[PDB]
Amino acid sequence: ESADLRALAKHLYDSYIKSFPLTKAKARAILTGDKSPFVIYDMNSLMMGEDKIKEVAIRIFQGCQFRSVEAVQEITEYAKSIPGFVNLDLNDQVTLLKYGVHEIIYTMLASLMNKDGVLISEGQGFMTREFLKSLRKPFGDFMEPKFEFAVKFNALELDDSDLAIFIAVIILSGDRPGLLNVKPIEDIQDNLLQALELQLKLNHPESSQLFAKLLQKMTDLRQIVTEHVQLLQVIKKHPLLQEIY
Amino acid sequence: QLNPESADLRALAKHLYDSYIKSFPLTKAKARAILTGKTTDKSPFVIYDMNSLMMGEDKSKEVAIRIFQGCQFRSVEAVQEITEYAKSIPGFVNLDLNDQVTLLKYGVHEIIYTMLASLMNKDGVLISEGQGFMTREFLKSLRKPFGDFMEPKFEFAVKFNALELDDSDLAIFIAVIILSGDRPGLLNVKPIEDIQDNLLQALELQLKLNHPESSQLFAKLLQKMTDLRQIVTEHVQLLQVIKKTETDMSLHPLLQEIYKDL
Ligand SMILES: O=C1NC(=O)[C@H](Cc2ccc3cc(OCc4ccccc4F)ccc3c2)S1
Repeated sequence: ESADLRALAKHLYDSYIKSFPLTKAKARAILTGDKSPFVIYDMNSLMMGEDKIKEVAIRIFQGCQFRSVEAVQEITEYAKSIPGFVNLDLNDQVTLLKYGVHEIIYTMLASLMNKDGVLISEGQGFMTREFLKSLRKPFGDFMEPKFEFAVKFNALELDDSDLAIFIAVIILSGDRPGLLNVKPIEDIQDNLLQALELQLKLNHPESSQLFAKLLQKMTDLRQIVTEHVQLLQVIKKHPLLQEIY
Repeated sequence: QLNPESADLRALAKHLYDSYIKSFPLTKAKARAILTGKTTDKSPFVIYDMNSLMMGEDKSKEVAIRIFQGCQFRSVEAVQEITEYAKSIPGFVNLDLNDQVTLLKYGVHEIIYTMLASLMNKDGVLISEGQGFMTREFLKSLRKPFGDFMEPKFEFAVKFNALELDDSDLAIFIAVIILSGDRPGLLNVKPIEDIQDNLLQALELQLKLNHPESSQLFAKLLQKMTDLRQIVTEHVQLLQVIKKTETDMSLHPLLQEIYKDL
């Protein structure tokens, strides 16, 4: 049984590294300790950051949207490496990605976060939590919930090898609305779940029930996504540019 | 065979099942016996329309409000039963009293909807200790803003019920729900996490022993916690609406305190 499961873990890790330029390993090393990021903590510091790397709040949001569009393509490439995924119904592949990317983006953003701020543009920059919190409403409440989640998620001390499998688990979620053929999606998720469980037992033998703790984080994660979507609708209150986004 | 660690986990499972049976008068076992017709003596009266609802009160508001307040009062009762169960969970009553309150505050509705699934099939739900069965379509026919409030619970139940869990499983799962270290405003997280660790280990073993052919049932069960949270959040949203449109509908203060700043 375990031959396939070790193959799956390694394959997903290799694909994860190929698809995502800034890994957690590289992010934690930047956030702790040889070249340091430019820190954006202030309106004046943001201004210099742009010369180095409408109004301030809007342009940060637009910056976030640009990155998110990039991440959607990274995630999609990654998904296509997950054994079985490309053999699913094409509408189902689109549905899984459509409803999965937000969950994945905030999961992976935790890798770039500590309790005080978030790495930006390939780790070249670091924007503080308090500066993001200071932005005028409704932009000030945009990132805070993601920081609160990240603190709780990061306490699990997952590495890139664990996260590669967890992200795959998220993508293969059989409860997405409008799926045509749930069976093979659940069947693949079952195999990914088995692989994640073994990976956490081998990689973190002294962390009791880490597998269970990790799956429980989906509860807060989906809640975060639902609140975020609602805030995106509130924010909706060059034509080609709006099309891209 | 077994070892001392898994032996302790078995005793914990047995203790929790025992307390569950003592705390909850209507078990899944009894609910399924009523629903599936293991019955000449246990058959429910079925409410599927106004007249059958009238006739059923032989075995003082308008109908939608009366039904909605029925759910409220039943919820109030459930909170009592769940609080009694919680006290049996080893370590729970030794926690900081404020954390006891917080865990119940955030846990009780998730437990209520979990256990409500036991009383449900795709066509309706048992009421009045199993003596009645109200149809899903009758519930969906109630006037705005009440016609939609049970649908999310039925959709969840049908998916939840496909896991085919029994009371012995549920007993440990609901303990896991209560002992969550990620509830907002908890003072001392570590003691709570340590208890949950133990409960998770016990649930995992229980599911392995009770459902040996059911692959990754533990994981799939844990994944359903996200569904529960979504039911709670959506219901709160619906209550806000109901309250504004029906300025004459009351909300029991126990429930109102549970929902306050949730
Ligand atoms: O605003 C609220 N806050 C809460 O805590 C409550 C949550 C809630 C909702 C529905 C329920 C249905 C139940 O059985 C079925 C049932 C019972 C009587 C009448 C009709 C029924 F269909 C049992 C408990 C229930 C609890 S209502």
